[PDB]
Amino acid sequence: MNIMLTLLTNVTLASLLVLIAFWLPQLNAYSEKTSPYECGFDPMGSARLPFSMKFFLVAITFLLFDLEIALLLPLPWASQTNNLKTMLTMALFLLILLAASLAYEWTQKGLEWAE
Amino acid sequence: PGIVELPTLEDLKVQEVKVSSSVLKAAAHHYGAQCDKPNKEFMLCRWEEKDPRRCLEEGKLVNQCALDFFRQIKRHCAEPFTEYWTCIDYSGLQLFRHCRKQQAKFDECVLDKLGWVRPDLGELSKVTKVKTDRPLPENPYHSRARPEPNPEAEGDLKPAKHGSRLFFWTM
Amino acid sequence: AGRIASFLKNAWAKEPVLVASFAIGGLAIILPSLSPYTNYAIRINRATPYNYPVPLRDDGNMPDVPSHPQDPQGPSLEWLKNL
Amino acid sequence: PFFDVQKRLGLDLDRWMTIQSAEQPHKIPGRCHAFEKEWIECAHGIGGIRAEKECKIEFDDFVECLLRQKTMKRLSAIKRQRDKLIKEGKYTPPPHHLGKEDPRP
Amino acid sequence: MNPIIYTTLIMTVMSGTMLVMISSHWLLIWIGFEMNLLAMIPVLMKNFNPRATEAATKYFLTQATASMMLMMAIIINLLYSGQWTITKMFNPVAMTMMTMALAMKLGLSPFHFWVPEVTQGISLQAGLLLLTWQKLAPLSVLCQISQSINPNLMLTMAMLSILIGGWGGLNQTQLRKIMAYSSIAHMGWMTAVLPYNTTMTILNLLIYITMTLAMFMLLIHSSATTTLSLSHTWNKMPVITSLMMVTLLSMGGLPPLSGFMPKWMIIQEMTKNESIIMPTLMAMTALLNLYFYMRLAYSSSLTMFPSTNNMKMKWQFEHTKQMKLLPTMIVLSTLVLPMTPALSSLN
Amino acid sequence: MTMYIAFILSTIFVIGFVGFSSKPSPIYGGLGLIVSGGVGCGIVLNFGGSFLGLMVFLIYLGGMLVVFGYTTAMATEMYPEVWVSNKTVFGAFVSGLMMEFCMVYYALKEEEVEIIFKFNGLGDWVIYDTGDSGFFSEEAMGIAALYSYGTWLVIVTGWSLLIGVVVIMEITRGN
Amino acid sequence: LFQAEKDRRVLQMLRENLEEEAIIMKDVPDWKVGESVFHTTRWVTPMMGELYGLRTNEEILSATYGFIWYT
Amino acid sequence: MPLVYMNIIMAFAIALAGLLMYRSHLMSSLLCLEGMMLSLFIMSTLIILNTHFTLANMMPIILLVFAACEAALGLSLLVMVSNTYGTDYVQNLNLLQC
Amino acid sequence: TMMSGRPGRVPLQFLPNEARSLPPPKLTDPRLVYMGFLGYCSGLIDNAIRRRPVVSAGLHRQLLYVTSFVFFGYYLLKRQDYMYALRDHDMFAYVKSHPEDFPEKDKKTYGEILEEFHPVR
Ligand SMILES: CCCCCCCCCCCCCCCCCC(=O)OC[C@H](COP(=O)([O-])OCC(O)COP(=O)([O-])OC[C@@H](COC(=O)CCCCCCCCCCCCCCCCC)OC(=O)CCCCCCCCCCCCCCCCC)OC(=O)CCCCCCCCCCCCCCCCC
Ligand SMILES: CCCCCCCCCCCCCCCCC[C@@H](O)O[C@H](CO[C@H](O)CCCCCCCCCCCCCCC)COP(=O)(O)OCC[N+](C)(C)C
Ligand SMILES: CCCCCCCCCCCCCCCCC[C@@H](O)O[C@H](CO[C@H](O)CCCCCCCCCCCCCCC)COP(=O)(O)OCC[N+](C)(C)C
Ligand SMILES: CCCCCCCCCCCCCCCCC[C@@H](O)O[C@H](CO[C@H](O)CCCCCCCCCCCCCCC)COP(=O)(O)OCC[N+](C)(C)C
Ligand SMILES: CCCCCCCC/C=C\CCCCCCCC(=O)O[C@H](COC(=O)CCCCCCC/C=C/CCCCCCCC)COP(=O)(O)OCCN
Repeated sequence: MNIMLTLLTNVTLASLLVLIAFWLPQLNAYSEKTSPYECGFDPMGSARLPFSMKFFLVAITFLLFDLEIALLLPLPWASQTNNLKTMLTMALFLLILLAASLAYEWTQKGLEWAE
Repeated sequence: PGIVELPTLEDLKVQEVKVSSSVLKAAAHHYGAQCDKPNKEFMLCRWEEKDPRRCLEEGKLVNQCALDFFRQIKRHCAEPFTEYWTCIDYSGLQLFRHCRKQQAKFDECVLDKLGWVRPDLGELSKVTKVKTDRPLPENPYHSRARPEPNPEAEGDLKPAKHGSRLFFWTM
Repeated sequence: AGRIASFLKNAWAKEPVLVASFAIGGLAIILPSLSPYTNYAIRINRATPYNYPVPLRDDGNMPDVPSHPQDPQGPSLEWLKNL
Repeated sequence: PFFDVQKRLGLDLDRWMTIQSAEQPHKIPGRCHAFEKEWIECAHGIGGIRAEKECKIEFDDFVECLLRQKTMKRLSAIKRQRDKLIKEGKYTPPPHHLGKEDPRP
Repeated sequence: MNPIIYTTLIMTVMSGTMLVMISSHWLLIWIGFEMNLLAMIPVLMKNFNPRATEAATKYFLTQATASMMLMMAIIINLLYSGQWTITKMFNPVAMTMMTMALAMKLGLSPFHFWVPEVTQGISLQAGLLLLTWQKLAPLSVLCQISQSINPNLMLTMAMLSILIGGWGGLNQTQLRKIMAYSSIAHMGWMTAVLPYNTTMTILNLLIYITMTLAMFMLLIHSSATTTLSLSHTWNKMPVITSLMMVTLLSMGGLPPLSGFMPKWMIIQEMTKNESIIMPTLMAMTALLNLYFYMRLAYSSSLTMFPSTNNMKMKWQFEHTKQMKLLPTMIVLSTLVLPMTPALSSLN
Repeated sequence: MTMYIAFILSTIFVIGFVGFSSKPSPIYGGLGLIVSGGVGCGIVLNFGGSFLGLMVFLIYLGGMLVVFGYTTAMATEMYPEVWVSNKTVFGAFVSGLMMEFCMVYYALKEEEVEIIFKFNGLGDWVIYDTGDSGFFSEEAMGIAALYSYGTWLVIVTGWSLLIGVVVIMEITRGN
Repeated sequence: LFQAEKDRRVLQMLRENLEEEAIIMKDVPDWKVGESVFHTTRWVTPMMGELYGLRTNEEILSATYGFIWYT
Repeated sequence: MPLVYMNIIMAFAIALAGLLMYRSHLMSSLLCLEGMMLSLFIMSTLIILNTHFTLANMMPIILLVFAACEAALGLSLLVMVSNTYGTDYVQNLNLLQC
Repeated sequence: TMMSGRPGRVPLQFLPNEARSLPPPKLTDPRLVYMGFLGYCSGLIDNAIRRRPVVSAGLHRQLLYVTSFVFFGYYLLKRQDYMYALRDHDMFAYVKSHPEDFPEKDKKTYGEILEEFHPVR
């Protein structure tokens, strides 16, 4: 309830700021002023053309490493279990495999960007 | 299928313990030390019947014993207890840690006036025995009669008559 | 045992971060099995009363079950107060 | 097809999680624990074919606890009749159903 | 690919299948399927080319959609009964969703389209794996829940699979597509008897796997992927072509060969029920599979096609690495009909 | 029928699914799925699953960042399509919207079966539990039990993650 | 003490609902007042739709989203 | 059954149809797959939250983990397809026609 | 299906303890001889595929083929016989325990039954 009111207040304040910024000043837009910005001249191609991604392999690994966070965040609560020896074995197992996966991608030159 | 039987309102009338949660938390340790027997009888009733309708008298006894406990506190010293529960009421988590002096004064009063000893750590959490005349319920789950199982596999194994008996095979 | 010294020397000269990481991870793996305080941690976890202790029906054959919380029977937490 | 390695070795690889009445942490019970245990007990050992017809009552109670179709329909019927009667104007609900009651601890 | 990584991937595929077979929990069976797919995708792409990438992509999309449907069926079954155990499948809508999910994992018609394309786009080793080992887990799950299976839907899909496999196989010149269509028809034969007797399903599965292993191993021994490349084999390995012809006859289902036994048992089991029309249609449709098997046998063993001059150089070299169990698979794929009553050790 | 908050959140969930279901460019499909993830987080917050909602929101935010990178790299065109820039996309969008509105109307007005069985509505507050117990939270204890009860799940999941890293390496190797 | 008070409060709300629906539904010809929807006769915990069903929307929301929204 | 369950199931059906229908870019199909994961997660969480089953609170976590595994697999395949053809168009994946 | 679930059955036994109360198949059983023939055929096909003298190339490996097939066949036959014995045992017990479903009908002689006659002409 209060978080909804807070979010609404923040979004409304930002929107009113945009509205003020767009309706208070004197607008004079003509074709040359709104043209795309290159440093001095006109662009050759488009900004919508494909832009090659040299770290594409690290990005996919980020998805798999991100989900290893969902497995480790309940660890503060798991420390309150009675049988700590099986919990600590499983928590360390979950991090050794995460370390071994990082080591594997490192040694196979997976962490290097495409040249 | 069937009518749910509910108690009448006059069966649900008792004198209420109308002190706030801070007063209750300030009193909790001594209250558990003194009012243990009715509370344990009520909770044994509660986990043995699995029905709020079958343990109303035990709950009324719980209320009565708690009211007498608070009456004793009110009769012998109310000032140190008021200070203690004012502490407890101020903090948002009702932490015991935030005044041990007022708790000390309350403990001294209840010890040198009523002879009450505050329970130590690990005592109120013990599982205790309770002696009741209430008969153990025969079937609290209201279970039906379980269906009769398949009888058994009895006898000695003998070779199949004329073997497999599949089409032309003779074994 | 002689070449491993030179291997560790080279690693410490070139990759101190990896050496530190492996030493810390190995210590974290092995030390808990050699500690006498992990049993204390387990028993502390076991002594936290999250749930209500349901009383037992008295049948007359329970010499080790208390009749009252302040009775001498039952578990003791004096080891925790001094810990 | 199904190789029951767990039953052979007594392992419990995944049986701990199959039913609501099986050893939850901190003894937290399911919403329909009693219905499920009644159905399982009645159902146990008679086989699947016999169980559907014979224990149909326990399973029906368990499903009613899980999804609460009958209770919702009964409550909706009572509410609709009450709405019709107050639109007709001959019911005048008591103060304790309009937030004007005396609460109890 | 590194041999260690390849072995790890193959063992991960096998461990996913075993996890599907040994699990009593629906979530664990789903995890087994997902692990199987995850390790299976690279194996199809072991030899890299655009066709292998296409096959991997199509297989991934089909299996991912099937996994979606399977998880949705599991969740609906949980909603209508708080049960996680693989059993009678208390809800019928969830049961229909599960049946279509598993059928599309298997390749049963009308979901059969992915199989010919994926088999053609990969090598013969990956095709062997796909057409033999990847059928065990869905069939195991289908066997476990055959009591709640709907006869009208399953039998419709089985008859459709038999018809479509028979018809599509007639048009094919490539060997991998022929094997895929025969796989679809055999899948239909397996799933037709599933609501009646799962022992017959397992028997047909074992016989089909033996014949398929023999046929792929023969096609790998003689490195042939088309009809005319196999037409050359008689000039280098006549014994291989003769064994292939006998294996093809067995695949067709003509007695006294091993292939005849599974259909014979399925027909008997269906006629123990009323079920008279459908086995008749199934046999008359398996005639098509026999026809294109015979076309292959004509092109490869019963006639001698023209050869090339460079075969004289191949005449001087031996087959370097010999696959083990090829002799055993051929014998089990042809001369096992007299041991038919031994199917009682399957229930 | 009490402030309709769960209803509104679920309706926005379906609207976002229709938005990205239309396939009116990856950049806007990612926006739609982000909105759906946020409103789903809210939906499961309203039922007491705060940890699960927050975590799924976080996971999908990361995934959508990766998808945005990949869309600018390999799934872009000269004129990316928005929901009103193409007849097929707009038609699918409005069809999904009208289907959602139609099923909502035929559910609120009448209790008639759509696919599985007819529902009631009545506000999803009716089916709650009255549960007065616990100084902990049930969801957090259940999730934390992944290390004490779910050893087998941890083993299979960790193996799958390591295998997935190896698999992406092998697939994108190339050659 | 809290357990006893909760039992009494729930039972009183259920009795009030019983009397109220007995008055409301007595016009209906074949309505069994107080009929259970379960075959079993053991006690079944209420659903909050059976307790706060006849009450105001403020109380319904305080019972449903009261603790969740209190931050 | 509540009405929020209708909304979640309709979301799943919409995502399934969106996946089934293919336009041009492969990326959009992977978006539909991930949406189907999102809907399955929400449905599982709601059912699991409603009936107090404590031990199944972890299965949505595993569901998300294997969802990420599928997403990574699809992204790797899309990388390779785009490298082969320069676009992620499904029209190019037609070599196995013949 | 039918035999998958039965009371008192060990999952992966392949040969329960109650199977030892059955007569073992003779070593000269014709099915065992056929299994040995299958082993011999496998050995001959192995010789022919590898381009070796089919009848005489490897005697030790052919012997291993034959004995392996016989060895597997013996236990296969034991399990086959055990399962058929279980089938007959269960069927007889079910017939005995349900008399009203399997009643012994009255014995009629062909002098009393009236069969219609169809001439051939
Ligand atoms: C029911 C009753 C029993 C019947 C059971 C079934 C039949 C018997 C078992 C079948 C399996 C056994 C053998 C299979 C492997 C053999 C392969 C082979 O090529 O053999 C070559 C080999 C001769 O080669 P070699 O001496 O090394 O040097 C010449 C070069 O190798 C020459 O090499 P190459 O490169 O010049 O060869 C080229 C040739 C090579 O092509 C072939 O040879 C065809 C291979 C046969 C296919 C087998 C597939 C699996 C078996 C299925 C049988 C189906 C039966 C059901 C009815 C349907 C018929 C298909 O290919 C062609 O020229 C194209 C011709 C296309 C014709 C298409 C028809 C072929 C399929 C017909 C199969 C029917 C069964 C034949 C059985 C015997 C065949 C050798 O033949 C033999 O010497 C073995 C014959 C049997 C030996 C038994 C002798 C034991 C001791 C005798 C005494 C008995 C007991 C003593 C005690 C008594 C007290 C005193
Ligand atoms: C930061 C968060 C808190 C903010 C709290 C205060 C909120 C401030 C409200 C936001 C607007 C402030 C902008 C300041 C100047 C107003 C600009 C605009 O809104 O007014 C006119 C908008 O009016 C329309 O243009 C023409 C008016 C005809 C329509 C009638 C108004 C609709 C209501 C019906 C009549 C009632 C009149 C008021 C009596 C109640 C100008 O429009 P336009 O010329 O394009 O743009 C040029 C603006 N310049 C000149 C300043 C550069
Ligand atoms: C028998 C032949 C096996 C051959 C196949 C091997 C392949 C699988 C690998 C090993 C089998 C895993 C079985 C483990 C099942 C877990 C259950 C059992 O082991 O007990 C657990 C014992 O815990 C141990 O930690 C088991 C795990 C130790 C093994 C570490 C993982 C290494 C496995 C290798 C595969 C992983 C892939 C990556 C390689 C590093 C928990 O005991 P406990 O806590 O009292 O009881 C909990 C129930 N409570 C709540 C009522 C108390
Ligand atoms: C052409 C024929 C193809 C044959 C295929 C390969 C032949 C060799 C088979 C390999 C033998 C080892 C397998 C198992 C040995 C020990 C393991 C033991 O535990 O298995 C038990 C029993 O062993 C196997 O189940 C039976 C294997 C017997 C295979 C031979 C039968 C072939 C069919 C008839 C064709 C004639 C073949 C003649 C020989 C070539 C399992 O019991 P259960 O857990 O309860 O079964 C669960 C699944 N069920 C109930 C649905 C069946
Ligand atoms: C038993 C503990 C297990 C868990 C603890 C570890 C947790 C986290 C640590 C592991 C994370 C991943 C490991 C990454 C492996 C990297 C392998 C590699 O190839 O790195 C080498 C660099 O490192 C090496 O040379 C190989 C290993 C070097 C040392 C690594 C550790 C060796 C052992 C150290 C400690 C031994 C045991 C503890 C005793 C300490 C002494 C007191 C290549 O360098 P680049 O950056 O690619 O080159 C770019 C610059 N031109």
